Amino acid sequence: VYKGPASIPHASAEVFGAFFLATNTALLAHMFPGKLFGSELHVRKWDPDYLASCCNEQGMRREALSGKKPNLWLLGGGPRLVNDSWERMWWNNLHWKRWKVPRTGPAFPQDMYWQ
Amino acid sequence: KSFDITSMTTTLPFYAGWDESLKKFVVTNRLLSRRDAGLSVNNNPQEINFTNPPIQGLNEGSFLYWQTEMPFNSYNIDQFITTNQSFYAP
Amino acid sequence: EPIQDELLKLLRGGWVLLSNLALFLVFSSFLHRSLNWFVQTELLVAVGAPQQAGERVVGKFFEAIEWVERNILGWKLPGDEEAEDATSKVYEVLQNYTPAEAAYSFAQLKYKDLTHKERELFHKAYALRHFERRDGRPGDVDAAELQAVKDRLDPLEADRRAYAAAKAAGRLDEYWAAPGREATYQRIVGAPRIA
Amino acid sequence: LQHWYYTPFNRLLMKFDVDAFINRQPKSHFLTKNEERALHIRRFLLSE
Amino acid sequence: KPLQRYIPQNGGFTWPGDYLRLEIVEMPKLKSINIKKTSLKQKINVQPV
Amino acid sequence: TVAAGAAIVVPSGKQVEAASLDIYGRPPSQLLPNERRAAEFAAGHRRWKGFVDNSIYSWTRTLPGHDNP
Amino acid sequence: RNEGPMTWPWKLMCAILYMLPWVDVTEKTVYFVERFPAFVWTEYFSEPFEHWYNIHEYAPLFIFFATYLGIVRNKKIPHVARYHVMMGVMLDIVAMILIVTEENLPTGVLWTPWSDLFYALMFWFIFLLVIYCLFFCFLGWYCEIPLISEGVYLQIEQAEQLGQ
Amino acid sequence: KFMAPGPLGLCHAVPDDPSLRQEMAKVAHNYAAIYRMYNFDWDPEPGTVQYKIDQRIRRA
Amino acid sequence: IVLSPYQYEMINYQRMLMRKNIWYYRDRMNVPRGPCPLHVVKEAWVSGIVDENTLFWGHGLYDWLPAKNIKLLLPMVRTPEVRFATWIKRTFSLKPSLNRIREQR
Amino acid sequence: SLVTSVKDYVEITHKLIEIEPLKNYTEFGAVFTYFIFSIGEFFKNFFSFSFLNNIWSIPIIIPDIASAMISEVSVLDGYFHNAFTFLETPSLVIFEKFVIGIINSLFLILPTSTSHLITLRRFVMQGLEAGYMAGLGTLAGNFLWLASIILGWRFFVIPWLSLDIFRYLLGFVLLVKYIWDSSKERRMALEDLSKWKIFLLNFLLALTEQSCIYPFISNLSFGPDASILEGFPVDNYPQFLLIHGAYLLGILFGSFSLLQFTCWFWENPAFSIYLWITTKSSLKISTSSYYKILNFTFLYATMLCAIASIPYYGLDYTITNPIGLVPQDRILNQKKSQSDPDKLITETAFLNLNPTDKNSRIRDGVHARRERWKQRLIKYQAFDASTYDQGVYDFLTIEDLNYGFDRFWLRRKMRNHQ
Amino acid sequence: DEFESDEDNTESEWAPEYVGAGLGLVAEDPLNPQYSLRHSNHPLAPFPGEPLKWASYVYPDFTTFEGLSKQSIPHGMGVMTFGTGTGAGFAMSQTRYGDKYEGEFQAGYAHGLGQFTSEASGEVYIGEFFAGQRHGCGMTLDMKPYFYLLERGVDPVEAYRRTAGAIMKNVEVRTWYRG
Ligand SMILES: CCCCCCCCCCCCCCCCCC(=O)OC[C@H](CO[C@@H]1O[C@H](CO)[C@H](O)[C@H](O)[C@H]1O)OC(=O)CCCCCCCCCCCCCCCCC
Ligand SMILES: CCCCCCCCCCCCCCCCCC(=O)OC[C@H](CO[C@@H]1O[C@H](CO)[C@H](O)[C@H](O)[C@H]1O)OC(=O)CCCCCCCCCCCCCCCCC
Repeated sequence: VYKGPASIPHASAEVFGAFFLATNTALLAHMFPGKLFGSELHVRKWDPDYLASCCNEQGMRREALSGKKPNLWLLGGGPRLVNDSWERMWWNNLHWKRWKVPRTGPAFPQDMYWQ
Repeated sequence: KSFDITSMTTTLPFYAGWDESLKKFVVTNRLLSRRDAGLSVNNNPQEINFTNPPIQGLNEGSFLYWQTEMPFNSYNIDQFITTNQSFYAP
Repeated sequence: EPIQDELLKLLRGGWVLLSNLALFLVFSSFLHRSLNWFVQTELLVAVGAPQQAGERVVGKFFEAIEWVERNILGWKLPGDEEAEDATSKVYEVLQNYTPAEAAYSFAQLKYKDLTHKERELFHKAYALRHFERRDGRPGDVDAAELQAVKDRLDPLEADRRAYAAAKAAGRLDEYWAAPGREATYQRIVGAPRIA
Repeated sequence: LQHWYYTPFNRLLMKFDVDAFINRQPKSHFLTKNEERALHIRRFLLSE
Repeated sequence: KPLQRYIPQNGGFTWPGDYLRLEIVEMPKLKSINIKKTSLKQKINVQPV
Repeated sequence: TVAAGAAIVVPSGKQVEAASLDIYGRPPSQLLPNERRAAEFAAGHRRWKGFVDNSIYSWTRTLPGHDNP
Repeated sequence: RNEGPMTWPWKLMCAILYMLPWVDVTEKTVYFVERFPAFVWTEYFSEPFEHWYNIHEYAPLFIFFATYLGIVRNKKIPHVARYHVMMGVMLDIVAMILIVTEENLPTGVLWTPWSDLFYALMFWFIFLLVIYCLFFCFLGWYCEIPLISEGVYLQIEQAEQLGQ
Repeated sequence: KFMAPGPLGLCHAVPDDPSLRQEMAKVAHNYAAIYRMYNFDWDPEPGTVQYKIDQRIRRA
Repeated sequence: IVLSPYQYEMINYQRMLMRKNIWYYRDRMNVPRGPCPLHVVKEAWVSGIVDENTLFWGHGLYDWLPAKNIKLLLPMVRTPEVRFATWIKRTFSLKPSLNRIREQR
Repeated sequence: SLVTSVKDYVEITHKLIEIEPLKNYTEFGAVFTYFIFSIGEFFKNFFSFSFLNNIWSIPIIIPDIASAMISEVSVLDGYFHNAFTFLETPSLVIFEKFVIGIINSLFLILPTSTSHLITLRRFVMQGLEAGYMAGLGTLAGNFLWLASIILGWRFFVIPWLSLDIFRYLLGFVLLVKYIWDSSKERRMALEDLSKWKIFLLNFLLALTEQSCIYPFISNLSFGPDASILEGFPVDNYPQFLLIHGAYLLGILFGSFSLLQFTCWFWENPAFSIYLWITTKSSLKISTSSYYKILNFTFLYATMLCAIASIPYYGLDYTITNPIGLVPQDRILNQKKSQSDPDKLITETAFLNLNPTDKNSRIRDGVHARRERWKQRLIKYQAFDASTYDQGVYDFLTIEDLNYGFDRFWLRRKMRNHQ
Repeated sequence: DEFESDEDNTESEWAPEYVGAGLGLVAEDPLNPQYSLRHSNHPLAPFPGEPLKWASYVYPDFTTFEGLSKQSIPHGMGVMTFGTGTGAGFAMSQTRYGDKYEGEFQAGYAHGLGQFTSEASGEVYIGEFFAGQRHGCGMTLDMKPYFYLLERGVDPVEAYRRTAGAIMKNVEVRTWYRG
């Protein structure tokens, strides 16, 4: 009947029950797209590349209408000042762009197969 | 009837930028020539020629590093393995 | 209840969780790394030589002792000269043990017009560099004679680069007043240059 | 056992899911065996 | 055998255009003077060039 | 340890000019950023080797030659 | 009765004793990782733990007897560390119950994909319990599992007077 | 947005450069040549190529 | 339509082969457009950027084909939410804009 | 990053061959010297603002025809060539953009995401003012993010989007702290600091990436666009400013009107449905156990919103990408000491494994697990768990690894009696 | 014993068929000639295990390949641009930096129909290739005056008007045996 000193925090059983049911339901919702009352479960609203391309579009359009030469802002970072390779000079933006397909996801199969 | 069965189209993607002769913000499909893309950059009026992005030669250490990544290999290194040399001169 | 107290209590909880998880991962990494040594010691026991495994364990202790003697104190520990000569680096093997015929420069295969001097210049620039040769100092290749050889082969690309340089500056009629440019315009395009 | 693995009582849930899935396509996309043979024949005669 | 794939790779411990040239190779180093010879710990198994 | 090591390692301006002028042909503040760090590292490594040679290795070499295996 | 908090060496020992049920269910990992490749690292993490828990046939019974007779009943050890040790023992018993269940399946069910679903659910349930308890062990807190933790509290307060 | 291949591209304005419209006409011609190899008429009109092909199939 | 068990197993096998596909399409300038997992294809379909006549490529094909002629692509795309949102976008956004751009020019 | 610092160190040691050669790469004095120098410069740059003085932007200059791809330029029957070049170019349009902003703001506030669930929980379990501040938090955060995208403020948007894993961790920390607070069912009245807490929570959740339930309906927009974040064609600078300002004001007006309608609904119509459930329904439930299961349902839904992205990404993208690696990096396959074919880095040796790779558990002397599903393929890692377009098949076919009775029959030693 | 008391000889072990371009075969099924390719490594052979993949490769010499691939080898259709080295079975003296081959690829070789283009010399070849080596009927053009005049800042319509007649008069149509 003795639980503990009550100065050490106790997590309730409802926290584990919610955790257990939520993990199982998340797995089931990922396996069956189209059956969540006709819908599916996404993990984001907008692609970061899509948002950055829209913001660059509006930024260079506003720069051009103000009478200046427009600038493109690069995800990851700008160039390094080196002289040995093109890939070392532009490494940060190249590193952002090389990660495109796993950033988009998902890492699980997109369609259901019955074994 | 025409000589061509299918139409030949330019198949280049588009991008936006500054024109410097029209002095205008422009959508275009004019990309830099493949005869000098990757060899040089111009981030100032002065020009940087890069020192090692295309490999222009090969020894045994760098061949061992890039053995499965090259599009070709020559007889000059493959003389010294007898099965490879038999593939070159059967 | 204040924001500062909540942020500090969150920071302390995150720090203690991350530090204990890192300690568990470091122990698990050691347990993954060292498995082959324990397996070989156990196999040495199980083959029928129980006394030789204790030699392996005390040899690990004596190796730690030898490391402490060699690195901190700096003593000689004789026999180290025979151990130092057993191994070598890649560039030292290139300097000392490889023939010159096992290296090429992509341009001795591309251009048949090359002489022996341009061939060895390309060899020293691109095949075996100054750190891969015995009597090699930096700055062996001139890079101005190399540019002259690279302009002798394929001269029209050099002419194109000279045009682009003259157009970037204001020396365009100084480009056209060179002694061969109007003649090569006449040769390539069958009409004289009107402009 | 390979024949028993594909008996209908063992595949029943699969038969539900595919029946949902294939019914998301337009009805005119379903073809008879004679129709798909005829379309294959027309494809190579059009190449000739 | 599983056959090997000929895809160019990226990354590494070096910037591109270079290889690992302090990597250790089991291959001996001969001094210029030998006297009271014994043996070599690491031998030269393929002696002719 | 970090500050105590950094007292040994971190060089002054004269070492950086000294390490630049022999490795490279040029005086400092005329270099690329990546080739300044090479001169700084060479100066710090020289300081480390000099400290180890004159302050740790001057009195630990009394030759107690034993303890082989 | 020690009412102090956990410190780091008790946390490390409890993490290893929590690795024991993962070792007892790690055969069935392939039936879950095939569907969800992001957890593929769980195929390879427990390999030296599998080696060291099987050095002798009598090793885990020795571990259970040693922990129960030397940690749980010893009142000088803080109560939350004994709680986590008994939680590891209970999770091990739950995994052994699942193993007993899978060895008595009928032969008709065993030759269907229902056995594959059963294997994946075995691994996933034990993995979820282990990850939850390890999180609250690294924090240093009590975590209450339904239908399990009350028996843990009763067993601690029973093992304590297991002397008079 | 005129470059979009779906219904959103049809409701947007093509610029008035003549060479660009020449290029778009050529691309559409190649796409129609790809389309005709996979999609066929149920009841082809007499005087067309598919009618001739179907007459030969029935004769065979 | 009454499907045979042979057809059921063939559909299941094709679904197994196509689970991990990344798609690409061409625009009106014959330029290939970005990496398209299935949810990106659904977003492009709902927005009206692509339709059933757009040229696509994925694994299993040698060349670019219209989407209706690629097997099982349209059943993968046409979720009930996708069909409802495509109808909403076609009826109340694109057709009034098409009539407006026909009258204005 | 860490990998870039390692590359710079290796470049330095390769440079030092011609002056003072090292014994090896991991010599202790050189490694210690470089570690002190690099951590000193890291702290010097961290006391500075490295996101403030660095270069993030470049100008784009179009090559003229002489410098372009010359072999792609063709002349079509004279007078035409295929090197294309085109420019991007009353008060009714201002009112039109205002109305489109109001309709798109109606599209914004559909209850499909994580923040709407928190707002609904504050409306039910707590009072009207708690739900009002939560809704105001989502409104303010959404407006700031949307206005930053529309007006083109890249100095905020692109550096913030570059820190992706930090954004994911911030969302996790906020949701876990909220779940722990909500599981304790604490109940004061309402104070100003506690009013600002819930506003700050929903405001900060608007800046992260959160889960959705009806994403194709929720991303619909009125007009020819894929979203509500795309600009409009304009002819000069004041037309740009007025058109986009009118669209932003329409978004703001519609959002505030919907917030007022939500408050009005939650004052008086809610009690009619509440008494219809609690007195007119034939079901027999107390008023102190209905709230218990309501609290549990809210906890379960927000825990699902916190968990759902964990199977979505692999550990390569979440772990090795912030270290500084690229996909299929060369150091994940680098072996140590030529004659030894084992990987140098055992901490990432699980990444990118083929089914024909050998399994290390079959080494002699190892008392590993029993793996009866692999007993007829014991030398290999005989399963396929591959990702996006990286599948490789060599004498273990796709059908044997993951199809049907071939896969089922290869694993038959799992189902022997023993 | 079927498994241990029998071994295959080196001259009698099964190998995939060589079919070349795949034309002129006897069809087991007259309506489907592709079914006769099933025992070979032809790019249109039905069901070759792993799928054909879209490959984009940059090599260390900056040769690039783009197109279809089989087990990472260029073996269907695509475009190869040449860096400092060589590729597609071409000899080392044939290519320069920035040259291009477009067309059919089998087993890493240029094989079938295609086009070779060089910006540096102006040579264009359209026609047949066998194992990377210019075999069969072909057409050769010299586009050097047009390229030369484009590099010196002449707009393309004026350049074509200056050079088109001399380019058209020098077209060569020939048969090639092996290069
Ligand atoms: C610049 C150098 C590049 C180095 C890159 C380092 C990558 C660092 C990854 C570190 C994470 C790995 C932890 C170390 C694992 C220890 C055990 C190990 O070595 O196993 C080694 C095993 C690999 O196992 C090996 O596999 C081989 C297969 O070819 C053989 O079988 C070998 O026998 C076997 O040893 O790896 C693991 O199982 C990796 C599991 C890692 C996942 C642990 C989950 C915890 C993730 C961290 C939690 C973060 C929480 C949030 C924190 C917020 C802060 C961001
Ligand atoms: C942005 C600032 C962040 C801090 C910067 C930290 C970077 C520290 C630099 C350390 C450099 C370590 C030497 C790397 C040698 C690699 C050379 C190579 O070829 O490898 C090749 C060598 C193997 O190569 C062989 O090794 C043998 C040793 O038995 C030989 O002696 C020779 O080294 C060589 O032949 O690989 C390694 O030894 C494995 C190293 C892989 C891990 C790299 C080091 C990662 C450690 C960094 C952790 C510190 C994190 C602190 C973070 C603080 C910031 C919060």
